[PDB]
Amino acid sequence: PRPRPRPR
Amino acid sequence: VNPTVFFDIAVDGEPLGRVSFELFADKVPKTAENFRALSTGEKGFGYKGSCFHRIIPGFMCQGGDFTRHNGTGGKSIYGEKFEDENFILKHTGPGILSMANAGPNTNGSQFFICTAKTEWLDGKHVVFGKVKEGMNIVEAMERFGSRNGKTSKKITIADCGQL
Repeated sequence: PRPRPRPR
Repeated sequence: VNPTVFFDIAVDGEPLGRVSFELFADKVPKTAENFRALSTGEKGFGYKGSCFHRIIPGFMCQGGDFTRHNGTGGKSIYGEKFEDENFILKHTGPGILSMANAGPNTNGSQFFICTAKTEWLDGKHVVFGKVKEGMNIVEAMERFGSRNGKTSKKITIADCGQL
């Protein structure tokens, strides 16, 4: 699970 | 004239404050209309009573999952999903309102409010509005987020509609 939006 | 919508935010049921938004119907009319209609509940469903399930301080506050309350649900006024309308508008700074998605042409009801410039999201998420009043209330909501986005208190849209 890597929900968007993704951070930077 | 671009529409204005508001959300009244509560924390564990305690009123926190109101956030209003300008919706850029002049540039993204289809996407602005979905958000506007979900805010008014005019189609018989929408944001009222839904929660901000993912809050990452210094990045964004995410909500709009009114069906599953955890990032895996939501739906638009057009169907379960609709296309990325355009990427005219960019993620320029705090207050930008933009669509969350699960890849291209997967917009439903989930949205995020930036609390920083997030330019890496340009051309991947549809920008459709900004905060107009109550950015301080969005800033207060970050008090209940975490690096991984799990909230430490229940953050809800107690009321919403059009101004």
